[PDB]
Amino acid sequence: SGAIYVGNYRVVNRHLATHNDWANLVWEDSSRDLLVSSTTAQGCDTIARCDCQTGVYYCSSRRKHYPVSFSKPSLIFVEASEYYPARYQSHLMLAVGHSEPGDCGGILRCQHGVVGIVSTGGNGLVGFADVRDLLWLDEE
Ligand SMILES: Cn1nc(C(=O)NCCc2ccc(S(C)(=O)=O)cc2)c2ccccc21
Ligand SMILES: [Zn+2]
Repeated sequence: SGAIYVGNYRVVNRHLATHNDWANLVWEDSSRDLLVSSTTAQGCDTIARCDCQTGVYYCSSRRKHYPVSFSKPSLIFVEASEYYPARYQSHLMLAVGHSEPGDCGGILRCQHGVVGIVSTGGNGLVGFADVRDLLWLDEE
């Protein structure tokens, strides 16, 4: 679990969004595993605006933050896991690292701020849903 709190927005994994998130929906895209809802209180996170390929991510299944190199956001075939079937996911970045389903929502960050959130994993890779192209998170 986990979310990004930027301005009056809450960014979560679409597959983990709550009824309150859907009832206060700003934007969602199933192909990216992202959902954005509106909040009453403002948040403290800053979104990175950059093309970094190195950063640090939080892994809840290890209680640890790990430094990683990751690929640029791409359309990737995600293999079937125990709870979800094989499917294509867009704006996804991959790194070599540990992840389990419950790690989704952990932040990946670079020197410029939040890059994305853990969204996929398996075969020793962790995938992050990018948020750096969502420029509107910075206003209104
Ligand atoms: C980190 N990590 N995550 C997963 C995982 O299954 N994520 C769900 C991926 C997912 C995205 C979008 C939808 S949608 C919006 O199309 O319904 C459903 C599912 C995973 C598995 C195995 C090891 C690691 C893992
Ligand atoms: Zn950066």
